[PDB]
Amino acid sequence: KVFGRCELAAAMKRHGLDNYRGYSLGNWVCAAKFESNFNTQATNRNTDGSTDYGILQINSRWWCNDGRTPGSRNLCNIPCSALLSSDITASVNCAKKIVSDGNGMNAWVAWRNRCKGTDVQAWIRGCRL
Ligand SMILES: [Cl-]
Ligand SMILES: [Cl-]
Ligand SMILES: [Cl-]
Repeated sequence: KVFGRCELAAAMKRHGLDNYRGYSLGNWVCAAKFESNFNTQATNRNTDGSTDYGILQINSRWWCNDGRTPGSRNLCNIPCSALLSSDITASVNCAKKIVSDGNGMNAWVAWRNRCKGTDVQAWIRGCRL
């Protein structure tokens, strides 16, 4: 599913991501924009052989099981395929664990490089929320 911008903002809020660990909704929408362009089915293969999955490009080295990432963990206790669903519940619940891991949203390098320090409120501007 490719979400609309405000549609995704609403879904993220519904699932308790708004201001989670102090990160406003615009931060999460911005991260999703640059990680996946709002496409739940996004996948990308990393140089280390791990893969990133879903709207927030969650990585199989630590967070989910895909059966093809040697030496990896599955800290969210989910198959990576769950992160590709039209229902963002699994991605949100896993993102909550990731952002609580110590480095906040810096875990998403694209958030650090493209969202951090910017006017992230623009991502939810106009949205009925
Ligand atoms: Cl915001
Ligand atoms: Cl594996
Ligand atoms: Cl980047």
